[PDB]
Amino acid sequence: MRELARLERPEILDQYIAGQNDWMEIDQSAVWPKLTEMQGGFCAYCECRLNRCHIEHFRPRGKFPALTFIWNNLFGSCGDSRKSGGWSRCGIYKDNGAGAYNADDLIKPDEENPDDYLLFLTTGEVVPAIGLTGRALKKAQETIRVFNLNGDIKLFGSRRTAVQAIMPNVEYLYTLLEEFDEDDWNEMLRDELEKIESDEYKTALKHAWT
Amino acid sequence: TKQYERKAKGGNLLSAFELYQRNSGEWFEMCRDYIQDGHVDESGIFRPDNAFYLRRLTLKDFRRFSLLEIKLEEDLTVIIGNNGKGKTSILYAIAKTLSWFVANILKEGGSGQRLSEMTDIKNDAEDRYSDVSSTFFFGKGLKSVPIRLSRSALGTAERRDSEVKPAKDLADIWRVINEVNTINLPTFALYNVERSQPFNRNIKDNTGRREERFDAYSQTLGGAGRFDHFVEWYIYLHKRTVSDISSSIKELEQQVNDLQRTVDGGMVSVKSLLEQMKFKLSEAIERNDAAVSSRVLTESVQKSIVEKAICSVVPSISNIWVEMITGSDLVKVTNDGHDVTIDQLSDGQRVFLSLVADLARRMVMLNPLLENPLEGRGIVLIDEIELHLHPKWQQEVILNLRSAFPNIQFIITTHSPIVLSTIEKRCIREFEPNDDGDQSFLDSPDMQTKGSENAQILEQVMNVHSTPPGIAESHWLGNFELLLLDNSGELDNHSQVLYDQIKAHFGIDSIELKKADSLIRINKMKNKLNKIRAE
Amino acid sequence: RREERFDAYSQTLGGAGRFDHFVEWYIYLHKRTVSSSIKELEQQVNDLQRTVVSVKSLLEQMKFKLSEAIERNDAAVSSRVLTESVQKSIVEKAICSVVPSIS
Ligand SMILES: Nc1ncnc2c1ncn2[C@@H]1O[C@H](COP(=O)(O)OP(=O)(O)O)[C@@H](O)[C@H]1O
Ligand SMILES: [Zn+2]
Repeated sequence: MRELARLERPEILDQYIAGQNDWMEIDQSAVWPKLTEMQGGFCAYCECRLNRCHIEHFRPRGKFPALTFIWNNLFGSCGDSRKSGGWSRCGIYKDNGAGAYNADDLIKPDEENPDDYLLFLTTGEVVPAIGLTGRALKKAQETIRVFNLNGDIKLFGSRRTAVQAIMPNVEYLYTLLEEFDEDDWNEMLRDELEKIESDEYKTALKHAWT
Repeated sequence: TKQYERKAKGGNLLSAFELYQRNSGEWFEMCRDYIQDGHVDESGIFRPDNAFYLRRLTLKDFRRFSLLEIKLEEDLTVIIGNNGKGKTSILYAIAKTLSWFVANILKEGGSGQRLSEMTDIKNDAEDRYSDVSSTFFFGKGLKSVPIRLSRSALGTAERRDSEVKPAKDLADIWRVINEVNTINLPTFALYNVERSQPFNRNIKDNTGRREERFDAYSQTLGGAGRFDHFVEWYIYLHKRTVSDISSSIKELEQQVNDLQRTVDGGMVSVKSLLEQMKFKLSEAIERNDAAVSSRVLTESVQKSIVEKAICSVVPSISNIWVEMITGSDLVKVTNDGHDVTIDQLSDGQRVFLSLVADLARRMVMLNPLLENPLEGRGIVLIDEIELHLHPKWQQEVILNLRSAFPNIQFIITTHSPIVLSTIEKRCIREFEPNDDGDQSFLDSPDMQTKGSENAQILEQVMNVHSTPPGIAESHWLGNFELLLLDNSGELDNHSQVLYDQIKAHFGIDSIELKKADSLIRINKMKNKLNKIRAE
Repeated sequence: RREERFDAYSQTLGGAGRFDHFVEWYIYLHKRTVSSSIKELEQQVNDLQRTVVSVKSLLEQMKFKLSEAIERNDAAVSSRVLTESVQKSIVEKAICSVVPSIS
C-alpha cells in the first residue's frame, strides 16, 4: 500500500450531518474527483487499477455513525457490491469476510507510512517488515489479515506476475552500476521509478527496484 | 531336515512353514510373528517389520509392448504418458497377477485370472505368445517371489505354461496360519475408470454375506469396487450399533426362562415356542461368541473408523450417517454444509467417496488386530486418479490418500500436471512421447516435479506448450519480441500495431501487455548502454 | 476359437439340428469364401505391402489367405479338413437334394 497525501475537504460534506442524513442520500459522483486526485485511479489498500469501485468508510458506518460524513474516514476501495457479489479483498472483505477486528490496529494509509510496517517479497507475498515486535507487528499482521492481501488468489497471482515480469530489468540495471558513473546510473533509477507511478501494484514494484 | 531348520532359524519364512507342515508350535509361532510383528513409528504409525510390495514387472509381447521392464517404488509409483501408450495395460497386467494371491488365500488351489488369447497377445508377435513376469518382496526372509503369467496364441505350435507356484505357496502361508489363529491380511484392489457408474438406490440387503470377513476379497480386482456392498454393510453396522446383542441375549434368556416356567406349569401348547426360542438364544450366543472368538473390532469402532476416513479424505463431506426415513434405511451425508442423500451427490464426489469407502471397508475387514486397521498392508491400483476432480482437489488427493493409508503400495496413472506437482520425480515413470512400443525401460523425468510450477511441468514433463498453438493470439507476444529484436530494440510502426492489438485483445492490465512493456523498457536501456559504450 | 474336425462330435447326441446355428454358420462360410503356395503367397503379400490406398483391401485379403495357408500347413494330420468353399458346396447340394420344394 502507498502513503496517501490527503489535501482538501470537498464542499458537499459540509451540508450533510450524521444522525438525520444517510449515505443513500448523498451523491457519490461529487466525492470521487478528490479521491481520484488523492489516489490516482488506484485502490487505497491493494493498489489494483480501479474499475469496479466504491467509497469505503475506514471505520464502518454501523459501528461508528459519528464518522459518516468525515473526509479523513473516506477511501476509494476496489470491488462493488451493487454490480456483482463475491469480492474477497479490501473494503468488502473488511466488513464481511474478516470476522471481529480492532479498527485501531490497522494501517490507515493517509495517516501512517505503510513502508515501515509492510514488506513485499518478489515471490509475491506481503509480510511484516524486518524487526517488528509487539504492537507494530500486530498492526502489520492484522492489515495483511483484514484486507486479505495474501489470501485473495486473484490479487496474490496478479501481484507476483507483475513483479516477476520486471525482475530481468532489475538484475540488468544493477550489473551496469560498475561500468557507468554515479550521475548516469542515478538518472536511470530515477527514470525507472518515474514509470511505476502509472503502474499497478506500485509499492511491490518499488521494493523490487530499490 | 537340518538344512530347513538352519534356514528357518536364519529367518526364512518358507523353510519355517515347511517344517510346520511336516511336523503337523515353535515353527507356527515363527511364521505368525514374521507376518504380525511390527513397530510404531515416531509419527505414531504402525509399520510392519516385513513389508509386502511389488518390486518389478516385465512384459513380453503383451498388447503394444514387445518388451517392457518396470521397477516400482515401495510406496507410490505414478505412470504418465499420452493416450494409447499402455498405462492401463500395465495396471491390468498387475491385477491379473494379484488375482492368483487372492484366489489362493480364499481356497487351496484356487485359480486366478488368465491372459486373453484375443486381446493380450501383441498383434505382430513373432513367437505368438505373451508373458507377464512379476517379482514380489516380503521382508528379508523372502526377498524374491517371482510369478509368470503366460498365454499362447490360437494357432498353437507349443503351449507356454504360467508359473504361479510361488504365489500359491505364499498365499497358502496366509491361508493356513489364519485358519489356526486370526492374522491381518493384505488388501489387493484395482480401481479402473469403470468405478464411474450410476448409483442404484434400491439397496437389496441380501441375507448376510457382507458381514463375512472374506467378502473383503469379493470383486477386489474387478475395477469398479462394490459401493453397494459398502452401503449394505454400513447400514448393517448402524443397526447393530443401535441394538446391543447381549441385552437381546439377556432378554432372550429371560424369555426362555419365562417360557420354561410356563411349560413346567402344565401348558404343553407353548413347548414348540420354547424350542424355537432356545434355538434363537443359542444362535445369538454363538454369534456373540463368534464375534468374541473373531477378536474383531466392535461394530461401533468399525463404523467410526470408516466415517473418519471418508470425512478426512473427501473434502466436501463433513459427516455421514444412517437415517430411518419413513420405513427404509437411508445413508445421508453433510455435503458442502447441506444434508443430502448419496444420490444427490455430484458424480465427482460420489466416485471419490465410493473409492475411499470401498477401500476402507476392505481394510477394516482384513486387519482386525490392528489398532488402526487402515495401517494394514496391501497393493492398490488406481487408473486416472484425477477422474472428475476439480484442480483444487487434484492438489490434495495424493496427500490425503497416503495419509489415510500409510502402508499401501499405490500404483497410479494420471494426466494431471497438478497431481504431479505434489509428487517427487522418483515416483514418476514416463513414456517417451515418440515411443512406438519398443521402449524397454520406463524412466523418471529429468525435472523435479514436487513443488514445481504447473506451467513448467506441462512443458518439461508433459511436452505441452503453455499457450494453445492453434490460436493466433497465442503467438503475438513471441512475434512482438521478434519484431523488437529485428528493429534494434526501437518500437516501429509494425511493432506498435501489434502492441495495440495485444492491448486491445488481452486488456490494459494483462500479463501479456506487462511483458510487452517490460520488453520495451529493457530494450531501451540496452540501447542506451550501447550508445554510451560507442561514444 | 476356430472350427476343428472333432467339433463334429460336439452335442451330436443331444442339441443338434438348430436353425439359428445353421444360419450363423452359413453366413460365416459365405463371408469367408467371398474372394497357392505359401512362399508364392508370402512373395505376393510382400509385393502388395510395398505397393501400399486402392490395393489395401487386396493386401488384407492376401494376408488372410497366407495366414490360413500357414495354419493349414501348421495344423495336425489328424485334423485334416476340406476347403470352406467345398464344405459350403456339399451342404448346399445336400439341402437341395433332400429338402422338399427347395431347389
Ligand atoms: N493386442 C494389441 N496389439 C497391439 N497394440 C495393441 C493391442 N492392444 C492394444 N494396443 C494398443 O494399445 C493402445 C491402448 O493402450 P492403453 O493402455 O489403453 O493406453 P492408455 O495409456 O491411454 O491407457 C492402443 O493405442 C493400441 O494401439
Ligand atoms: Zn483493493
